[PDB]
Amino acid sequence: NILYKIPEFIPEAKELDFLVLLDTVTYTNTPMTPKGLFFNTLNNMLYIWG
Amino acid sequence: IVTIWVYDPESASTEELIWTAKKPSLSSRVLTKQMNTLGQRPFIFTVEK
Repeated sequence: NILYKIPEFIPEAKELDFLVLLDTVTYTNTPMTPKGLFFNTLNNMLYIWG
Repeated sequence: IVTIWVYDPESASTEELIWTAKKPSLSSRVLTKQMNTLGQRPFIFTVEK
């Protein structure tokens, strides 16, 4: 089953530290390059980095 | 029967601010399920008894 579709461009956050990635956001022009992912099973955390 | 969700007054829809809504908006739904994952549940407490 599909879990997520990583966006092509990273979003913009002028003064925000956390951005809950909804379906209505504004993108920049720099491309997004995902490199890996990490799962923590003690607290059920998922991290995607790149 | 009362139905409860969580909403943020800065990123809410126009209806949820004047108390005329029936269905949660996208921000309210996402915030509600995110706070449900962290273990938040509401309960109603009567005051006189």
